[PDB]
This record gives sequence, C-alpha cells and structure tokens, in this order.
Amino acid sequence: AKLGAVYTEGGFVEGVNKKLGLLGDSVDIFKGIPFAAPTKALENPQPHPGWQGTLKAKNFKKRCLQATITQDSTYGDEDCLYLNIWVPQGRKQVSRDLPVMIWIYGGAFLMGSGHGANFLNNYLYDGEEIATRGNVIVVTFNYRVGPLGFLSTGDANLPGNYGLRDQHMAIAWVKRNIAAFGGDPNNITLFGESAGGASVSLQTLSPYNKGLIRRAISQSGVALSPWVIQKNPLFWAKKVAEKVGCPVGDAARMAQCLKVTDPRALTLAYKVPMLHYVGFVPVIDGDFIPADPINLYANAADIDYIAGTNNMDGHIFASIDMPRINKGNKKVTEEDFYKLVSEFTITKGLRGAKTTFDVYTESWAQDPSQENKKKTVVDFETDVLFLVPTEIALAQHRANAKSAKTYAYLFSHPSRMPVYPKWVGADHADDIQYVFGKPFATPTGYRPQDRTVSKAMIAYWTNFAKTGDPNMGDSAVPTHWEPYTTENSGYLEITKKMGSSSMKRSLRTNFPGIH
Repeated sequence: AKLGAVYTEGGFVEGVNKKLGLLGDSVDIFKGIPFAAPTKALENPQPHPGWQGTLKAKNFKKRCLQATITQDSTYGDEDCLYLNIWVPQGRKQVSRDLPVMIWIYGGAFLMGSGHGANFLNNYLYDGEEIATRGNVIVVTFNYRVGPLGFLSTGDANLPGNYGLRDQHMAIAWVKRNIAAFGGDPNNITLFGESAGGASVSLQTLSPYNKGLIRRAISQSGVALSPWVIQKNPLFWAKKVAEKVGCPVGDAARMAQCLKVTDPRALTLAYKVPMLHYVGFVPVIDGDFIPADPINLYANAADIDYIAGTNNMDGHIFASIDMPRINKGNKKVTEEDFYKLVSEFTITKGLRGAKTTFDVYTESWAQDPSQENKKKTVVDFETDVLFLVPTEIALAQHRANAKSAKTYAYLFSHPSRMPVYPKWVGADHADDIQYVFGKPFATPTGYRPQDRTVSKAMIAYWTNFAKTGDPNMGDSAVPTHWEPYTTENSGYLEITKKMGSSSMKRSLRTNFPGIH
C-alpha cells in the first residue's frame, strides 16, 4: 500500500516507496520538501511561493550555510529550509491518523543537518527505523545555525532567533500538511538532543507555537541551560562586523552592511567546550522568546513532556576544560576546580564561587583521591551544563501542568568498552544512535545488547508519541516508567538490564550551588 503523489500547500510531492520486506510492510520516503522560501541573511523565514506540477522528493537538500569542523571553509547553502518525511506502510491500507514525530538536531547552534552525520550508506537523522518500529511518521529538517541563524543585537534592528523561526515554520508546515501523508495533526511530538533538546524546549515555550505541539522530548538539553540564551548579542555582533568590514557605532547601520555582507563572510568570523566560547545562540528577543525561559512554562501547560539526560554527559566537555582528568600522571588541584566553578560564575564575588566550591567537595577532604577530585569536575560539568537545568525544567513543567504529563529519564548505557574504569556510562549524544535504531540498521557494527537498548528506547519514545504515556502504545516495555510529580521526582534509568529497580527516585528539587 503506497501513497503515490501527495497534495500539500505548496503543490504536489512524490517521494519513493521502499518495501522494508521483513514481509508485508514498507515505507514511503520524501526528501527535499521545502517548508520555506530560500532564506536571506538575517531575515525571518518566509513562506514558500509554491510550485507547478509534482515535486520529486528524492534527495536531501543541502544543510544551512555553516562552518566546517576545521572552521576555515564552509558547506551548505542559505537555501536549506527543507524537511524530510518517513511514512510507514502495510498491505491492509495506507496509514492514517499516525503520531507525527518531528526531530530537531543538536550541534550547539553552530552546525548540524537534517540528514546528519552518516555512517557508510545509512544516515544519522533517518527516521526509517523509528517510523517502522514504532508505527509513527518521522520528520527531519534543516534550520539556520551559527551566525546566519542567531546573529543579533538585543534590539529590533537585528532581533535574532532566525533558527528558531525556521523551526517554527517546519513545525507549522507539518501541522498544516501532514494529514495528507497520513498523520494526525493533533498528535505532534517534537524530540531532539543537545541544542535540539533546548530547541524542542524553547519551542514548547514560545507563544508562537500556540496550538501546534501536543508533546515534546528533551534529550540532554533544555531552555534553562546556561549555553542556550546569549545575554549579550551586541558584543558578538560587533566582533563579526569588524571582520567582514562594517562599522560598530550605529546599530541600525551595523545591521545594514552586516545584512548584505557575503553570507560566508559572516559565517566564518569567529573560532569556537568552554562555556565561554559559544555565542551565536537563541536570545530573549521579547517576541519569539517573550521573556526569560524560566517564566514561560505556562505556555507548555498542555504539552506532555519527557526530559532526560546522560549519566556521563558532562565528561566530554570536562575532558577539554580539565585535560588532566584523564591523564593519570597529572592531577587536578583545589585551585583548578575553584577556577572552574568560578568561570561558571553567575554570582560574581568571593561568596558564591566559594559556596558552590565547598559544596562539590563536601567529601573531597575525606577522600582527596585524584579519582574523586576528577569525578567531581566531571559531574560539576554535567550538573551545570545539563542535569540541573533539566531538573529545574521538569520541576517547572509539572508545577504548571494541567493536562500535560511529565517524565524524566537517565541514560547510562555504555556504547563501547569503558576506556576509563567505573566511570561507566553514556557520553553526550551517545543516546542518538539507540533512538534512531542504528544498532538495527547496521547490526554488524554493534553488539546484541546495543540492539536491546535501542529497542527499549524506540518502544518508549514511540509509545509516548502515540499516547503521551511511554508505557502505553503499539510497542511493549521492559519497565513501568512512572510519571514525574512533586510527590515523586522519579526518573527511569535506561540500560540493558531493565526491570523494577530501573525506576529511581530522588531527583533534585533543591539546588545547592546553582539554580
């Protein structure tokens, strides 16, 4: 049962059908559908004029103009507002009223694509495994990142937030057209990791998405993360101008040359895990994001939410901040750690830093094993960058729920062989592959247990998508995930061995150090 050509606000599209032949089922695949007119530097996304005849949605379109890893060149193109779809099918009839899961890729708002990194003929952001194993529709897409997506000034001249409006446009499109592909417009679940997580989070909080989002999932990233909102856009705005050849006195004027400047020139006007170093990200503009994220949770009152995080999330960044945490011949002083917490200083002056410090060392004096000092630096990174903001976000979500249910999870499955001992666990973004079924799509590059973790995740994710209850749906589950509440700030810990003990209680609701 195929879908053939499908009608959409922009015209007809046609993708390709792929019998997935485990036997009976198949999947229709659309790649390249545009949800917005080619973009213009530092200008809000505009609807797409449409087209004549039928469009061939058979190839991923370029990602957005951004910087290469070596950040000396650039790939992509200012015309990247394209979404991709995956509709699972069978014999019985073409699917209809299916839950729609829209994905938002991470990348610290500096890079990333809707087709993501790819391992030998198979891609990172490919909803095929998810679509078919959880019987839902999957949507991936590109949105402006880096300077072209978030360059701002804290003023109306260059309000910023383009990348978020791109996201809003994609969500809106799925809303207005997905039924034609067999989806339930009233059952849209957004999910994403890292920046995608914060974006999925930010979206649920914008009054612009009024009546579009039914559910949302944040993986290792929420709006309350300290790296999500730029407190001083004007600064990074000047840095760029000077580089591409513009003045820095009159904002209006700066935003002028900066708007016609070679797009690539803007893209590569600055280097780039020191929290310090990432700057072109979302900003409280008083419009899309009307106020500080913490005071907007009321907009998410009727959006079921799942927020989680990885047990070893911070390690990656910690390794780069305290290079010594791994090298066994070297050690981490008491200075080093203080200098760290002091750099995540949101309470300048002796007091605060000292406060937090004494906190993350309460048993440093009763166990100053280099193992315990470094194990502390890692968690501090983890708590600051991911876990605390997530704990507060969940707190704020439940505290404002009406119809909405709230869930918390901890992902601790180790993907490789622990390099460093009993620091076992999952690193930042390790969760993506099990969510997208990688272990199933490329079985020989994984272990039987990895397939076990992925199965459980897709089961939970798609179940939740369908009913808003991770436990209920077209897929069975290993453990009963209990809904987070004030009375119980529980969270499900994901691993290969999953049973009753998997549900854990005692999520922080009081925050020493941060908030």
